[PDB]
Amino acid sequence: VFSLGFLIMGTICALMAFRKKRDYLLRPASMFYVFAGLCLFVSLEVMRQSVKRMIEYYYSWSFACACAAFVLLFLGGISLLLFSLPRMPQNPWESCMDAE
Amino acid sequence: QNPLRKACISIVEWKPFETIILLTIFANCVALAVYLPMPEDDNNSLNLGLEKLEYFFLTVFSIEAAMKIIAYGFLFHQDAYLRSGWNVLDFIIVFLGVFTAILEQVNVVKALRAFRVLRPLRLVSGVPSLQVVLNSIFKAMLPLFHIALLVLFMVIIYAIIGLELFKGKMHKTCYYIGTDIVATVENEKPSPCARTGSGRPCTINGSECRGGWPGPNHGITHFDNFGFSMLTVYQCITMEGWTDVLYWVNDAIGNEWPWIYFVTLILLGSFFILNLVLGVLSGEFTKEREKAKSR
Amino acid sequence: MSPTEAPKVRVTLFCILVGIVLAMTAVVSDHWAVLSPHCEAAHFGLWRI
Amino acid sequence: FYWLVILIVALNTLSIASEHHNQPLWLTHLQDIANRVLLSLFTIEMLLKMYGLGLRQYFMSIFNRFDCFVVCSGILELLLVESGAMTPLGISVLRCIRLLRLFKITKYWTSLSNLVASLLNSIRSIASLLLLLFLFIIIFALLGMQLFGGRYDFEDTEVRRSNFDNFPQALISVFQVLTGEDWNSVMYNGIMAYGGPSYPGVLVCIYFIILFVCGNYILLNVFLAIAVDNLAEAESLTSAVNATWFTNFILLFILLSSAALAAEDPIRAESVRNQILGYFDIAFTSVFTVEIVLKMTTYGYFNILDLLVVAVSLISMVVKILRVLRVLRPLRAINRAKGLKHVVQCVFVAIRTIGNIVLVTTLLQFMFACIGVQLFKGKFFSCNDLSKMTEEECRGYYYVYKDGDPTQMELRPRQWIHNDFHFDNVLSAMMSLFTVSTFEGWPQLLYRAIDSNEEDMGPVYNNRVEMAIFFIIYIILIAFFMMNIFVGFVIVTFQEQGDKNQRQCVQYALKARPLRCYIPKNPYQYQVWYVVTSSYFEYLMFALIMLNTICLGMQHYHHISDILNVAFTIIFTLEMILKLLAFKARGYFGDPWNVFDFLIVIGSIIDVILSEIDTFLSAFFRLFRVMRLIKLLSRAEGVRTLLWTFIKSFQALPYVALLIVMLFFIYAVIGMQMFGKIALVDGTQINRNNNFQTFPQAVLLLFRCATGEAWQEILLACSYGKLCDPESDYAPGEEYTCGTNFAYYYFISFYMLCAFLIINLFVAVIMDNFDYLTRDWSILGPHHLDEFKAIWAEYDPEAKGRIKHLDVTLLRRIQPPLG
Amino acid sequence: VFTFSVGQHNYDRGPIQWMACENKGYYYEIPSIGAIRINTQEYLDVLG
Ligand SMILES: CCCCCCCCCCCCCCCCCC(=O)OC[C@H](COP(=O)([O-])OCC[N+](C)(C)C)OC(=O)CCCCCCCCCCCCCCCCC
Ligand SMILES: CCCCCCCCCCCCCCCCCC(=O)OC[C@H](COP(=O)(O)OCCN)OC(=O)CCCCCCCCCCCCCCCCC
Ligand SMILES: CCCCCCCCCCCCCCCCCC(=O)OC[C@H](COP(=O)(O)OCCN)OC(=O)CCCCCCCCCCCCCCCCC
Ligand SMILES: CCCCCCCCCCCCCCCCCC(=O)OC[C@H](COP(=O)(O)OCCN)OC(=O)CCCCCCCCCCCCCCCCC
Ligand SMILES: COC(=O)C1=C(C)NC(C)=C([N+](=O)[O-])[C@@H]1c1ccccc1C(F)(F)F
Ligand SMILES: [Ca+2]
Repeated sequence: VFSLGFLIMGTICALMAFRKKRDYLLRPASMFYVFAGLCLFVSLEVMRQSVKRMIEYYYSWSFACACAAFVLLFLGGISLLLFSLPRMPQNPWESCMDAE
Repeated sequence: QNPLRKACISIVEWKPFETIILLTIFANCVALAVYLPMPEDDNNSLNLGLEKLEYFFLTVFSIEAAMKIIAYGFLFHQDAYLRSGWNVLDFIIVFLGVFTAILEQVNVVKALRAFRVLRPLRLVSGVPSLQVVLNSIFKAMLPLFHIALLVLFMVIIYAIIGLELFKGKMHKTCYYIGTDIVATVENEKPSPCARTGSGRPCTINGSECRGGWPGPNHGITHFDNFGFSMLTVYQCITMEGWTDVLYWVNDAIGNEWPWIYFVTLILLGSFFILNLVLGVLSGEFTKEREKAKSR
Repeated sequence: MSPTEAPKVRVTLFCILVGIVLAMTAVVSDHWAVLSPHCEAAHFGLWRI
Repeated sequence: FYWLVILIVALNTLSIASEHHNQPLWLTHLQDIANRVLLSLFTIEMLLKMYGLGLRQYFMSIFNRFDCFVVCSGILELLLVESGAMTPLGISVLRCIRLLRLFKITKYWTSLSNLVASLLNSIRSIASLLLLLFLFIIIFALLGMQLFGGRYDFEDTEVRRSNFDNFPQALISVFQVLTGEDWNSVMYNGIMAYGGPSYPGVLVCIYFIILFVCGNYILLNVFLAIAVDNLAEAESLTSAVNATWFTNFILLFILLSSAALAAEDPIRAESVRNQILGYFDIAFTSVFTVEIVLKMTTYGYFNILDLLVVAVSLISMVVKILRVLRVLRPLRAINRAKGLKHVVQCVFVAIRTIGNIVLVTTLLQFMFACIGVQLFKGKFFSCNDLSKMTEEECRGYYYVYKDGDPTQMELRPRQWIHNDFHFDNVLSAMMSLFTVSTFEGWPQLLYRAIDSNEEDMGPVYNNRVEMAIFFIIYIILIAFFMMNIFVGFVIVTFQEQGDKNQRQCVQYALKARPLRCYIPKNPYQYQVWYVVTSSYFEYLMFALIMLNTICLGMQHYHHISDILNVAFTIIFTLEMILKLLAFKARGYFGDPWNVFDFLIVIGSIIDVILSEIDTFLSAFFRLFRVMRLIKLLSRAEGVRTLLWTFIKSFQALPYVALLIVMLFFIYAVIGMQMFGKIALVDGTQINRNNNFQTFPQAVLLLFRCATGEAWQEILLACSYGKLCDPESDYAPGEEYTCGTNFAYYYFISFYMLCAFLIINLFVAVIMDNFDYLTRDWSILGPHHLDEFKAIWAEYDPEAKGRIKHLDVTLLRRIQPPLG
Repeated sequence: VFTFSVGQHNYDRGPIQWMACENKGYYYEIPSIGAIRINTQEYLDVLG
């Protein structure tokens, strides 16, 4: 439930940022997606110990679904961040937190 | 300061007293090195002689101080002597010397004999060349400040991370059943264990995983509080036996996650910081050379 | 538009959208665990089995 | 004569470098009469060239000043054995002088004589800064004789050879702790000598923390103020299909064939993963077998590389070399990767530079190998139990006592065991010296050499304590000196492909652009902005962070550790919302440090929520409260500068790190194939934690050997004697057949390469920033111009171009170096 | 006088051998636990 909540909150900022030249709003939303993934991950953790606290077993369809979803969200949020954050300066006159 | 009332000893101060004090300190060093430390308070004849030789080396270094403290001012008269850089170090040596050799003759402890190992430093005050060299390697570390301040906080951050994650985990091991003899094999150092977990389970025949074991290296390598976590992190940073800590954490809590902690501690802490230090020093050697070649 | 309507932002948000759809579909689906002490194969979910 | 003389010296070298242990008698004869003829041949050399180049020009030049000493000693040593020279140890050093005669002749070459005018002057000018380093070691030897001298009185039977019992031993121990090798074992002996891991006992960690930190720092001003001064002046004196749609996809199809090569199963010869990977095998062969035609029928060194890669992959649809020769799939990347060609070429032409100093170290290491054979040949045998001293006595069984208890014993067959890194022939001596040079397990060899008794006899505790010098001079030359002028070589060489100030200043002032500041209207929140950026508030939040850290450390093993986290989480989230009430959420995320704090406040919230949900009815979310103290870094402007200067340069030279990654990949796959069927037995070095079964385990093992963990014990853990894994497919009774002697080539090569690349990688990153390091902060620099930008943006909050004329007052907010 | 020099150390052993040889006795060395049995029963050769 918490992960879905983060997905909804991140989608809010993601939609309301393509318009009005509110570009900066890609910075919060991104991390929301990140956190989304993270929570799904710990769900896996929980599920893992569950399948061990009970015999043969098998992770078949939605465990790979969740693993992939978490990895997608995680890498995608970190990449959205590093694509929104301006740049590693790379020149003594270049500088973060600058004009345009 | 005062007139030439007592200062009838500064006459010799400029004689070849270089050799007479250099050789005296050199013989003091040699007499410090032939001493042979015996356990549990034994002794031998020779050691009992090299103490009857310490009042001969603690007299010369005291009269060659009372010969200079009355040949310059009341003590210094301008903050000269004790504010002279090195002559105060010699004075502190002759201060602790007689202080400790007198405090020992009062309760007729031995830890006070450990300030006796500074007397070799009066050799660096002896010659001037070593004075200017020891003043270079102290000036080459004015630039190494920020790197040390960046290492002191990486060690502090990794100590706290390991204190969060691996605190109190390496405390069970494979004992023999119903016994206090830890079970190992020929070349295996006693590593942690796990009963009903992800760590490694006991495979020696008659062995059980049980708690109440102090820790891996006789109780020294573990993240049980901040001091010990700092100690073990600093030991992994110097890249000595970091794989032992990794393998013990693996054997305790599981195989898949812990490497992130150590592989990253060795990349950042060791390789990156060493790179920084090499860069900052050569960038200071080449600068001083480009300035001193211009002479 | 340089950090908003350049290509790399759009492809990355497509990645995000696939992640979102996989996440919204991997929650209510009871498709990731089984058990049989051993023909009684149980099947897990997130709420009920 | 310039080549007959070297034929002579080569015959003498080969006569000295064939003395092994238990040589045939005819080899002894061949040697004892092959030096005699060359001694009688070097006798006339100081009589003929005393006649051709005059007579008095034999002494005014340093070169041939000793060739008379060669024979003066030769004759002297030729008539001493047959008079009184007993003590084969003393006779063994008589043959050492012989080695010296070979050295003078070998040295001739311009490259091998131009450097002693620099190397010898390096040592001889800086032999005073060596004195302070020797005095450091002499003070710490005495301090160790005080603290731990005679306190190793442990009532067990474990041998602790590195103690502080007398002066030579304390000197050895302090030296070993300086080189870093196993200093932790010495520390544990020191901590157990005192109480234990209790309060007063652990405080003797300090002796080993100051001796290793302050002692390895004088070794940076000693052996590396030589190769920055006395190697820079030496060279200064010598001065006097063409689309992005297909090629950029076929490149991407090498990164898939390679990852399919990685995740294989070396144990089970036929698995589902191997059955599944066998289809990607044919796919990734076929594509490149049908992509050579498009690139060679349309066209006329690098593509033959690809064709060989695909040929070996086709003949694989003994034969086992076919699967090792296919691992050079990641090397056709240099074919299409243009960005990586220019770094591999610098690596190729960085080698013409090191052939003059890399050949002087191998000859220096070959000189020491023959001395080592003269000293320690045959002396490194032993018995299981140290009471029997010859091979005729070391037969039968004997008792060992577990825990050192005379009532708990076990029978063991006793055997005459030879050491693993011995000194019998010069190849074995060279291997041993190699492992000593990398500092690994050198005290084990030292003590095996201090106890060396006689030619076929076992060790005698503390017999020859002066044999330490052999190991301590070697280490001082090779590992500490040549390994430092070689790095100085690389550094001053990169100094050439890498005035100034006016240039950089005029480029700064021309390219730079002023800043944003997000200053608000609407005084209601201007009030809150006035405090947010007050020094009071900033210098309060740092205090709160320090107190949070101190609360985080106070915890220990065996609640308050949670409520205080709730409190600090609240205090920080309130500062975040209180700053959003000021920067309008638009000027807030404009600052990266603010995004980073916003990333931590959420993590802390989730942390506390997960804790309380667990208690109401994720062990890694706890790292968010810890990372809070990393944002102490927005203020340490010096440290942040120093971090950015190097991150910008690691983000600029990634193609060199790609070399290291490819090296690890190739070697991990090769090793996964070669020694991957060995059994995981505990008590060895191929065990559950360090093995070659899977790909991550192999890469972790390689990373362990790069750091210089006991890589020679891993080397010995796989060499044709090794019990095979049970799940492997192998003939019955063919158990002790896993492992290969290829190991000796595998590890020795890897180490060298990986020691090379890393050094390369260090100096690039260093030289890339050589402006920042070699900089004066007193005359000028980009910091002054950055401060000018600061005072500008103070008056022009938003950029919006440039500002009005007067408010010309700023010359009062300007430092004198600028105005 | 039978003198036994026990352990593995560096202290001088001249005087102890002299004590053993000057007094019609014998001199034994015990470096480990394995040497104990054979070196503590071997004085019955001197006594005989
Ligand atoms: C001032 C300058 C800056 C200097 C410092 C800069 C670097 C900061 C330090 C980063 C720390 C590295 C992360 C910690 C590694 C975690 C170890 C671990 O999880 O094992 C023990 C624990 C083992 O505990 P456990 O709970 O599994 O054990 C019991 C078993 N169960 C779970 C069944 C109960 O691992 C975990 O708790 C599971 C979570 C692991 C996942 C963590 C990976 C991501 C962590 C952050 C990502 C950042 C990558 C590294 C840093 C990047 C910097 C380049
Ligand atoms: C240029 C740089 C030079 C500066 C010099 C720096 C050198 C110093 C580095 C060495 C620091 C190592 C400190 C080692 C001691 C740590 C405290 C300790 O040992 O105690 C652990 C204690 C265990 O408690 P326990 O004994 O189990 O309790 C039962 C009692 N019957 O449990 C505790 O209570 C420990 C609690 C202490 C936690 C403190 C955490 C420190 C973090 C502060 C970060 C800021 C650092 C300072 C800022 C400086 C800014 C410039
Ligand atoms: C800064 C200047 C200096 C820079 C120096 C440059 C050096 C860079 C190279 C560093 C190499 C570090 C490699 C460390 C990663 C090793 C992974 C590992 O050790 O995990 C072990 C664990 C074992 O799992 P398993 O195989 O299942 O064993 C149990 C029974 N199944 O495995 C697991 O269970 C979890 C699996 C997760 C592992 C993911 C990554 C595996 C591949 C390694 C990544 C590296 C890229 C591969 C090749 C290049 C490596 C450099
Ligand atoms: C040139 C100088 C070089 C700088 C290095 C010198 C730094 C000085 C170190 C300061 C240490 C002071 C310790 C403060 C007293 C601690 C009180 C104590 O008794 O704690 C012991 C602690 C565990 O507590 P314990 O008492 O054993 O609990 C069980 C029941 N008592 O067990 C302990 O181990 C406490 C001590 C921990 C030691 C920490 C070691 C790591 C820190 C050093 C790494 C810093 C590297 C700097 C690199 C800079 C680069 C140039
Ligand atoms: C690269 O690194 C490596 O590997 C090494 C090691 C450590 N070891 C040895 C022995 C050697 N060798 O022999 O050669 C090497 C060296 C050392 C020093 C200096 C120089 C050098 C060179 F390489 F260049 F050669
Ligand atoms: Ca090591």
